[PDB]
Amino acid sequence: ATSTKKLHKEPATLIKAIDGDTVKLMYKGQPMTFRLLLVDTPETKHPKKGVEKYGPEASAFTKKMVENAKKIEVEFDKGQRTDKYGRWLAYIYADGKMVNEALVRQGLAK
Repeated sequence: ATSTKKLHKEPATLIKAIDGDTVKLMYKGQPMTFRLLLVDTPETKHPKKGVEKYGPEASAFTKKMVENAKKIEVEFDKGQRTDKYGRWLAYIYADGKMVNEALVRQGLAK
């Protein structure tokens, strides 16, 4: 049923986050917005609430780590069913560590 395609690693500099999920990404000189997949909930497992209760981790931290690190690679597939050029899947991370992997590991420092 579910076909697992080979997702390659592509470098893209995230300029700024919008609503935590939909974020802009400078893709090989040509920026594209992206809609992450990791959808979880605050204090619960991973249901519906990609934007956990932290505050900046989304709009303030997302692009922040991208401006602090010179390595922003997105684990996005090269066959993501996008609408136009802004709803691409990905796991933007700076210096190896993903924005979500930043402080969401201990409980997003507020």
